[PDB]
Amino acid sequence: PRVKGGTVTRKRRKKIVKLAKGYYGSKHLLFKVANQAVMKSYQYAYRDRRQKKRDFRRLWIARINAAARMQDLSYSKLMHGLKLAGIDINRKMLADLAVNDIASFNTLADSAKKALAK
Amino acid sequence: RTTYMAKPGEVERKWYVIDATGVSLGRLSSEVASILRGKNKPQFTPHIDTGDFVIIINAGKIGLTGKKATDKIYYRHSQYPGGLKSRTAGEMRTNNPEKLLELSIKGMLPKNSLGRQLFKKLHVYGGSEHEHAAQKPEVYELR
Amino acid sequence: MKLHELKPSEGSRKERNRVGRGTGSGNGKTSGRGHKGQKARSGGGVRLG
Amino acid sequence: EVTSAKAVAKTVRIAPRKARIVIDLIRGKQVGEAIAILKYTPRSASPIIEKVLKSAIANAEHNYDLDINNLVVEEAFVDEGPTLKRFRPRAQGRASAINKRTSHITVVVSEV
Amino acid sequence: MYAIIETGGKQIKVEAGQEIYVEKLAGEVGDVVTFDKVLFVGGDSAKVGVPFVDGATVTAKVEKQGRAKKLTVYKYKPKKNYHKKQGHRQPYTKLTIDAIN
RNA sequence: AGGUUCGUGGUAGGAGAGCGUUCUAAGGGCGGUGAAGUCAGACCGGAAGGACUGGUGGAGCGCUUAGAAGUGAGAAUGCCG
RNA sequence: UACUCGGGAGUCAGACUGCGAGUGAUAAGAUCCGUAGUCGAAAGGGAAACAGCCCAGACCACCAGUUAAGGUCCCCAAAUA
RNA sequence: CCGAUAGUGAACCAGUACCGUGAGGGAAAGGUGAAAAGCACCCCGGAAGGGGAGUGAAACAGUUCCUGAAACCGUGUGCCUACAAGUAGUUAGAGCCCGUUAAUGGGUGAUAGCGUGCCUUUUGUAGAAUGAACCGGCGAGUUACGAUUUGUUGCAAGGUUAA
Ligand SMILES: [Mg+2]
Ligand SMILES: [Mg+2]
Ligand SMILES: [Mg+2]
Ligand SMILES: [Mg+2]
Ligand SMILES: [Mg+2]
Ligand SMILES: [Mg+2]
Ligand SMILES: [Mg+2]
Ligand SMILES: [Mg+2]
Ligand SMILES: [Mg+2]
Ligand SMILES: [Mg+2]
Ligand SMILES: [Mg+2]
Ligand SMILES: [Mg+2]
Ligand SMILES: [Mg+2]
Ligand SMILES: [Mg+2]
Ligand SMILES: [Mg+2]
Ligand SMILES: [Mg+2]
Ligand SMILES: [Mg+2]
Ligand SMILES: [Mg+2]
Ligand SMILES: [Mg+2]
Ligand SMILES: [Mg+2]
Ligand SMILES: [Mg+2]
Ligand SMILES: [Mg+2]
Ligand SMILES: [Mg+2]
Ligand SMILES: [Mg+2]
Ligand SMILES: [Mg+2]
Ligand SMILES: [Mg+2]
Ligand SMILES: [Mg+2]
Ligand SMILES: [Mg+2]
Ligand SMILES: [Mg+2]
Ligand SMILES: [Mg+2]
Ligand SMILES: [Mg+2]
Ligand SMILES: [Mg+2]
Ligand SMILES: [Mg+2]
Ligand SMILES: [Mg+2]
Ligand SMILES: [Mg+2]
Ligand SMILES: [Mg+2]
Ligand SMILES: [Mg+2]
Ligand SMILES: [Mg+2]
Ligand SMILES: [Mg+2]
Ligand SMILES: [Mg+2]
Ligand SMILES: [Mg+2]
Ligand SMILES: [Mg+2]
Ligand SMILES: [Mg+2]
Ligand SMILES: [Mg+2]
Ligand SMILES: [Mg+2]
Ligand SMILES: [Mg+2]
Ligand SMILES: [Mg+2]
Ligand SMILES: [Mg+2]
Ligand SMILES: [Mg+2]
Ligand SMILES: [Mg+2]
Ligand SMILES: [Mg+2]
Ligand SMILES: [Mg+2]
Ligand SMILES: [Mg+2]
Ligand SMILES: [Mg+2]
Ligand SMILES: [Mg+2]
Ligand SMILES: [Mg+2]
Ligand SMILES: [Mg+2]
Repeated sequence: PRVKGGTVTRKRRKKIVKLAKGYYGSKHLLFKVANQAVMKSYQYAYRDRRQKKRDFRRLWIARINAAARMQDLSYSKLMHGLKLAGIDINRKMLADLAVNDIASFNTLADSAKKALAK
Repeated sequence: RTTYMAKPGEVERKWYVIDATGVSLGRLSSEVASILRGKNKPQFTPHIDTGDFVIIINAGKIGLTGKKATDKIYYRHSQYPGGLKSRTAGEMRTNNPEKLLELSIKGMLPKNSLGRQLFKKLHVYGGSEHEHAAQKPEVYELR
Repeated sequence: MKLHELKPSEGSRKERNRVGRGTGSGNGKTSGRGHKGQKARSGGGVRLG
Repeated sequence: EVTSAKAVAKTVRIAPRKARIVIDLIRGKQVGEAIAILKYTPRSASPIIEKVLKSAIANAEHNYDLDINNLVVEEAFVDEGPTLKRFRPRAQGRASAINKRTSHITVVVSEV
Repeated sequence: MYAIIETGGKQIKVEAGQEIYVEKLAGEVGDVVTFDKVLFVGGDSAKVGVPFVDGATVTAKVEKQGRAKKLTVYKYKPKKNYHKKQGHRQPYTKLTIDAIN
């Protein structure tokens, strides 16, 4: 028995086009071009889930550094004091105090100076 | 999740006066290029302008160690065939001290659309008097 | 026998393998034939001996 | 009740791009002024758009009882129609396609 | 007051009444979950742990056990006829903070 | 059915488990209180994919267990419109 | 892990780098062998960019941590140690 | 077994139209509605074509007339755009506008980081090597008879029929 193609080809192609909504020009209209853009967007999105974790950690470091310099310290010589004193607060929380609740950041920095001296 | 991002106009931008007599050309420019960027504030945000305004006076007394006053050359090309022109750093300091410090700093700033914005934040005067006394700047001591 | 509930003996019937139906099946483009030989052509190969 | 009237001209023998260049003049103007505009524009699509705009006015007052003195033109567009395909004999035994394109013209008038 | 607790391999800054999302935990809806790994307590004072603040705990209550939105992990290598598709839905636990001790 | 240890880049290629399409047999179904088709959505599964609701359409079509294949297209200076 | 028997293949254009030789001029990103690595079939970080060099092998998610080669004045994270 | 690119070249005035001096080659083209009840009549116009009225369950079924996708061409509008160097995206993200199969929702996105299309053939291709104007349909490991090996079933020193 013959099996004529129908309702199956356009169903799969239309699904790919709708995934290319908002692209400039024909990239949101034509299947051949939109297929290459949807494949490429996935490859980008896959490797920015890796870069996103690197990009933020560089942001927290640059904010702890700026706040630490106001107390006659630097990032390299502050993060050594905390480890040598036993405090295990990570960068994300440390940067949060430096912006919102700078009062407590100084209390942590004072303990860092005590560890360095003794 | 929850990481603070600044907004345009949320951070107060100050004015600073920097005296540039005797300091090396590249040692001064390096510190100024981070004041305009905003890298001295915990409110730092990479995609938002959050720096300070800087006024530089005594631009004619800048330092040039070694034989830089004669052996350092600044090139310009006008895109016409054989249109390369050059000036030494020594006579540039004598005649146009404001251009020497702007060229040095402009290469120390990001080369993007926001990097041009920070450039317009810099005023250089070859003498010892500035026209921005209405903004009430402060004296910033270089580290 | 309830012709609506036929179940043949397990392992007595397998499924045909069809080559040249996309690269997800492992037998796509070249269909298990390699690259550009005499054995890779229609009606190729040499005699038995 | 009825606030606007329309008229169309199906399959007029003028290319859509040539008639679309005169429609842009009369969009948003009063019917009294728009009729004069098509009178003094020396294009070939003026006698056709003029004859459609007048028809829309006519049934705007006979069918719906509006005012000829208080009408504007709010909708005016040109659509494509069934093109005719011909040929033109070129040099060295070849032939070249010629498209004789038609158009649909719509004008909508309403009170303001 | 606020506290910094560690849960799910990462730390979160928490406040009484705040409603957070963490990794999957144990317990049906309505159970009271106690966190015993607290690193810092602030507010009108300060209590820094070395590394943990001794005796302090945070009490919460689960509200929903579910999964996040559907991702679609996709990979391919040009000119080599290699593609791979896979969907993902990460489980989570939703909490409301009752009190901080 | 549950544990422990070791693993899970991949072209040619080998092995396995599957989705979907047309038709046939049996069971059991829906449909002029609206079938297939078609258009739009922010739903579901590990993938191929599968539902739901609303508009148009105006008479046929699914589900379960097996069987058989004119069985899935983005490329051939591919054929036709 | 080997070995034996049986079903199914693909491959026989290789490339560069370190070491030992031939031809060449003790030239070639040359040509031809032996030996190890990588690419082919390998993404990630460093060499500005840069298949073959240095570190190192991606099952998926995380706005968590410690390190390798390479680095810490600004572009650009970290010593104007 | 096919269901209008399928099945005869030909479902329709087909070996016809068309091409060739001739032998000869050789197409495209199905569907209103149950019933023509196929739009008396009025208005614009030379006409075509429209707007009401009427028939009909339906006229967005009006003499290529069931359904009517995509390329392609237009009208209106929410967000952005005239100092900017762009495989056109992805990640971070303010502002403005909405309100769903209700869930760590939708549209557009100033600015910042990263980022040289798909296939083929190659030691090696973003490649200045090859193919594709775009959309749609059609388009490539099958069958018969034998050989060998694995799996399942019946019987077993027996097994099995062909015409
Ligand atoms: Mg059929
Ligand atoms: Mg097809
Ligand atoms: Mg967009
Ligand atoms: Mg199989
Ligand atoms: Mg393979
Ligand atoms: Mg292929
Ligand atoms: Mg080939
Ligand atoms: Mg071969
Ligand atoms: Mg000719
Ligand atoms: Mg002639
Ligand atoms: Mg594998
Ligand atoms: Mg196989
Ligand atoms: Mg039935
Ligand atoms: Mg059917
Ligand atoms: Mg429907
Ligand atoms: Mg199904
Ligand atoms: Mg079906
Ligand atoms: Mg086929
Ligand atoms: Mg064509
Ligand atoms: Mg073998
Ligand atoms: Mg040989
Ligand atoms: Mg050889
Ligand atoms: Mg060799
Ligand atoms: Mg050599
Ligand atoms: Mg060589
Ligand atoms: Mg050679
Ligand atoms: Mg290897
Ligand atoms: Mg190869
Ligand atoms: Mg690599
Ligand atoms: Mg690399
Ligand atoms: Mg180099
Ligand atoms: Mg790099
Ligand atoms: Mg490659
Ligand atoms: Mg691995
Ligand atoms: Mg470290
Ligand atoms: Mg830095
Ligand atoms: Mg036919
Ligand atoms: Mg049809
Ligand atoms: Mg004749
Ligand atoms: Mg009929
Ligand atoms: Mg009429
Ligand atoms: Mg008349
Ligand atoms: Mg008439
Ligand atoms: Mg009517
Ligand atoms: Mg009626
Ligand atoms: Mg109807
Ligand atoms: Mg009806
Ligand atoms: Mg019918
Ligand atoms: Mg129709
Ligand atoms: Mg359309
Ligand atoms: Mg602008
Ligand atoms: Mg709804
Ligand atoms: Mg960008
Ligand atoms: Mg070559
Ligand atoms: Mg070729
Ligand atoms: Mg071409
Ligand atoms: Mg095509």
